Amino acid sequence: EVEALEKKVEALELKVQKLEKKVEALEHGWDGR
Amino acid sequence: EVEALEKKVEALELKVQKLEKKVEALEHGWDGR
Amino acid sequence: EVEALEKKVEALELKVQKLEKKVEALEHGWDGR
Repeated sequence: EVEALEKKVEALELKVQKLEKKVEALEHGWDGR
Repeated sequence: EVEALEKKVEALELKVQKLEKKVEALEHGWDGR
Repeated sequence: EVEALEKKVEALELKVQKLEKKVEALEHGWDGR
């Protein structure tokens, strides 16, 4: 279970960091977005 | 603790998937967004 | 490991809640966004 949680948490961390980047681009109008 | 973590992780997974959908719609201008 | 997971999960929860707020603002055009 723990090793399974660890793997899912790290997938979520990647996903969330990609979302933060995309959301900041939308919020700031980076590159016409 | 582990069962508690498992439950919170799965809530985060739902949330993140809904955020990805919304962000992709904003990024692609789906349906006028 | 468990205490480590707990800490990362709670960071993700903060992050996701901030993302939901920002995304809702973009989706609703709150405050010109």
